Amino acid sequence: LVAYGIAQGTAEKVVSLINAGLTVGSIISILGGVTVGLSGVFTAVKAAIAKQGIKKAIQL
Repeated sequence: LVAYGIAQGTAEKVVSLINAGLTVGSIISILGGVTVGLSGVFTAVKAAIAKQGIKKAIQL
């Protein structure tokens, strides 16, 4: 997220929502804006967690 472009502060917060298992659709819903774009990388990040750990997702 951070390395991609997503703010570091908001990243940690967003990651918490990912643990819910909800789809990217639920993510943008909370953003409340034209955030349509990161969804292309958010999907890949999900697998990253199980591949390593939520912590790693942050740097992403």
